[PDB]
This record gives sequence, structure tokens and C-alpha cells, in this order.
Amino acid sequence: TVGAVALDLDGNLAAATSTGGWTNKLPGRVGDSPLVGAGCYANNASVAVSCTGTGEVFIRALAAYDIAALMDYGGLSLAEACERVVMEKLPALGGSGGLIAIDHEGNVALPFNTEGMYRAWGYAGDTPTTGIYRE
Amino acid sequence: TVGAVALDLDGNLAAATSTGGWTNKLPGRVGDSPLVGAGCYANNASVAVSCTGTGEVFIRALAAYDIAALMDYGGLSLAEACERVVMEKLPALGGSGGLIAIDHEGNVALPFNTEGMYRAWGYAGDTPTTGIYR
Amino acid sequence: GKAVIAIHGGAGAISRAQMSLQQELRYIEALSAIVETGQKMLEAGESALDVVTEAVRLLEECPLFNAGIGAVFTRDETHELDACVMDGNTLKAGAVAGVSHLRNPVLAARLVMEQSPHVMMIGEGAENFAFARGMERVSPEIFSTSLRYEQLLAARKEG
Amino acid sequence: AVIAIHGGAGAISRAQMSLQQELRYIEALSAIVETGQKMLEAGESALDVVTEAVRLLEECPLFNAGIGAVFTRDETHELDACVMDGNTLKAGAVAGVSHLRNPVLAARLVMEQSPHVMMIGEGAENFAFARGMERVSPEIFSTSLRYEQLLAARK
Ligand SMILES: [Cl-]
Ligand SMILES: [Cl-]
Ligand SMILES: [Cl-]
Ligand code: NA
Ligand code: NA
Ligand code: NA
Repeated sequence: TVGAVALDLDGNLAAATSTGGWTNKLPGRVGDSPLVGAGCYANNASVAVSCTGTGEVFIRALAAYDIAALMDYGGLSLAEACERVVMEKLPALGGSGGLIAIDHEGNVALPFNTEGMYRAWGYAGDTPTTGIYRE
Repeated sequence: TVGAVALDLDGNLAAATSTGGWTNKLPGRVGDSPLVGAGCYANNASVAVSCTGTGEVFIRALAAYDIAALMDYGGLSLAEACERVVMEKLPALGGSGGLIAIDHEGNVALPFNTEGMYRAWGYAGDTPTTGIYR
Repeated sequence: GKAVIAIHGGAGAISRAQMSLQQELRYIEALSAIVETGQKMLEAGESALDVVTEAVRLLEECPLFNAGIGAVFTRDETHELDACVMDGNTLKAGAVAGVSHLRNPVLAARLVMEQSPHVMMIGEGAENFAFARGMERVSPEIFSTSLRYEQLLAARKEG
Repeated sequence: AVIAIHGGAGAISRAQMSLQQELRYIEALSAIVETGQKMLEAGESALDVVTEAVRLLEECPLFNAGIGAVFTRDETHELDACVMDGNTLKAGAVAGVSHLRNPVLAARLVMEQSPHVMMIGEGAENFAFARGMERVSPEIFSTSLRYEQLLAARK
């Protein structure tokens, strides 16, 4: 699982997710990566999200869309929505992983409940930030 | 496409959807029916939904989950959420079809924006209601 | 709330001008029989999961409806079937897409839910999972109906 | 304007990984996010930026997508991808593909050149090939690192 989210100069949001699945996977099993609203979602009016983790839990919890709906309908900020999904709801179903998100206001979040998540972000015309481990 | 939603005496919701897709479909195309939150969703906290319609729009709209999220987070009634998704949001994206939904209080909705939808529902120990047209 | 079931057999351009009452009652009778089965099961204390599974299984069996027996034809004059089931109690789900050799995709979806750590399986992988758990292999021809074959022909040119 | 990328979440420990090992990932993430930043700075679309970032993460054998995909039980590769455009709410996705070098470009193709969101398996592949995408052998994805991780995971 790899992914990208972006907000362009025109205010467009976009998300993309790509994966090889998981080591020793049986044939024809599908996780969250190719599923709209589970592993990948974008709407100019809310957020762009790409996910990575226990596929079945990201599907059951519709993780990517749940970020948008918690913000849109629940009035949560991006930070609050990410905390709710990644640190509460995913573990509640036995689910490990993380996600990257940008909202329409340019807030960026890279929540994960795992030992690490390969990640990076940067604003245009700024130095990028990278990370592997927690805090 | 076919589906069923139900609430049982223990207060559990469930949803199931099944399809052969669309006449003259090219191989390997997947619509909303097998996709959680698109053609099928159930949560004891909100609603059970089974959809039928333009698969591409029901996926892009996360039609089934959007009903649940409008009720759970937005505090919309089942009727209001069904109106919003089926009569407003889906048509705005070029999607025709409908859905069946039961909430955790046993409210039932069978919204559709098409000419017809083969549908029926009934309370346990009651006579069933059947329909095709508006 | 009172235990309750709803079913659908698909939404589309259905108009009164197109059918007789006797032709309508064929659809009404099928929907009534299946919803009545669900109602009786709910009244006897059966689970919402077991009721929707059986209701969709019956809708698959019913040739009038575009799932299982009575599936529409693909471009290639075969059948590709998809199904999902979700349990609101556990939030477990199971789903199969693109299967042609399973009589009842909803039962295969329910097998994915109950007898795997995965939500979604596709094509031959989904089929082989189902066969390894003892579900019967079928010819895709079993789904084929004159009604749907005629719809395929009216929708295209011959050559 | 802003980009964020990931190359997967899970049980990364420090006691197992050297600094030179870690720096290869840091340098890889750096170059890709920087490529994205420069595209955004130049006024390229969010869609084109996430497509190119994920294409680069696919090409990079360090990340479990495209080249450097994990091995299945049967010691081959099955790849999945999705792309969504927030401007149109259009989306494209492929699942279970073995003969497409860059699943995210296949997904973008489903988005733009089909009325569908999602294609699977040989239907997805034949759809892409019918629009001039190259057929590849899944052997191109295979790496020693991921083979070694398959043998380890079997224990
Ligand atoms: Cl770090
Ligand atoms: Cl971990
Ligand atoms: Cl060093
Ligand atoms: Na049928
Ligand atoms: Na790669
Ligand atoms: Na092959």
C-alpha cells in the first residue's frame, strides 16, 4: 500500500492508492486500496484521503469516506476526524494502519496507530517533511 | 440487482445485495452491489441499506453509507436521509435508481427516483406491502 | 421497533403501459412469497443476518430478478455475478464480485463474511475459496433465461 | 497547495533496521514528495500530482506497489489501485491485475475512458490493452527483499 493526496493551486483535491496486497495473500482477496470510500476518496468540498492497513477493517469502517462524513455531517475538524477513525474506530474492529488526508482548507494529517508509516508531506515552495516512526 | 434489509427481535440490522450487473456489460466491470457502503451497508447504530441503480454513481456517492452517516452524524431521520441521497444527491451526479432501508427503530423507506422499483416489505406478524410503480 | 423486512428486485424504467395485471401479479406474487418467508422467520426469532441471506437467496433463485437465476447476459453472452452481505451487529461483511460458477453469490458472500479474515474476494479466487469450503461448482449456463437473452438481442445489432 | 504521500503502515521496528536502510526510504519519500511539490508549484492539477506520486511509489522497489509488490501465496503478484478526482467526483479503480506495470495509470484509464469506477482481473487488463497500455509479465515486480519476506512470513 502506497498513496498520495494533494490540493492544487485551483483548490482541487485528488487521492490515489496503489498496492501489491499483503505477503502470502491467497488469490483474489481484495483489501481497501482499490475501493472508493475505503482506501481512497476525494471531494473538493471536504477531503482527499488515502489509507494503508488491515484491509477488511478499512472496508467495514469505510475509513476514507468516514473522514469526509465526520467532518461534513459531524462538524469534526480534520484532526478530530483522523483521531476518531484511526485511533478509536479502526482498533475497535481489530484494525491496524493509518492514512493521509488533506481538507479543502489545506489542513494535512498523517495519522497511524502502528509502529510506523512511511510518509512525507510539504506545502508548495516549502521544505518537505518525512517520517517512518511515531512522534 | 436484488436486495433485502431486516431488523430482528434482538434489535439487529442486516443488509444483502446480489446482481448480474447490466445487459451487454463487458467482462470484469464491477458496480455498487458487492461494495460495502455503496450497494450494501448495515450498522446496528443507524441503518441497513441495499441499493439498486447506476453503479458508478452509487459508488462515487457511497449511497448506502451516506444514508447511515446522515442519520448517525447529521441527525437526519431515515425519511430525510433517503430524500437527500435518492432525490437530490444521486440525480445531481447522473445516477438513477433507489434503495431500501430500515433504521434501528424499525422505520422503513423504499425511495427510488426511477419510474419503478420492484419492492415489498412487511412487519413480522403483519400482511406484506408490495409495489412496482410510484 | 417491530421486526421488519424489506426487499427489492431492482429499480428502472418500469411503466404500467408495458404490462398486464396478470404479468404484474407474477412479480407481485414472487415479492410477496419472499417477503412472507422473511416475515415468518423474523416472527419466529431468526436473525436479521439469516433473514436477508435467505431473502436474497430466494431472489437469486427467482428467474424474474437479475441476480443468480435470471441474471442479465454480458457482451460475451455469459453471466458475471456480484453480492455483498453485512451484519450491523458485528459490522462484519462479505462480498464476491465477478463470479460465474456459484449458484448463489449471496451464500458465497456470507461464506467470505463468516469463514475468512477478508471482506472481498473476486473471480476464480472467490470461486476456489467457495469450492474449498465445499460449495458446489455450477455451469454459468444455469443462470440463462430466454427473457434476458431476448433483452440482450433487442439491445444490440447482429454480426 | 500541499501534497502528502505514504508508503504503507505497519510493524516497522528500529532494532531490525539500520540507518542506511532507513535513509533509502527517507531519500525515496523525499524525492517523490519534492517532485509533487514542484508540480503543484508549477500549477499542475491535484489529479496529475497524485497520479505521478503514486506512479513513482509504484516504480520504487522499496514500496509495496508496482515494482516491489509483495508476493502472493502462489509466489506471483496481484495489484490494486484507485484514483479519485475531487473536482468531478469521478474515480477509477482496478483490482487483481498482474499484467499492468502501473496500476494507478490503469485506474486513471478506467476513470477517464470508461463509464465505470471499477474493473477486475483480465477484464481490467484487456480494457487497458485495448487503449494502448503495455502488457507486462508479473515477473517485472519481483524483488529479492519481498521474496525473503514471503519465506520469513511462511514461518
Ligand atoms: Cl521517523
Ligand atoms: Cl504495528
Ligand atoms: Cl550509518
Ligand atoms: Na434471480
Ligand atoms: Na514499488
Ligand atoms: Na496471466
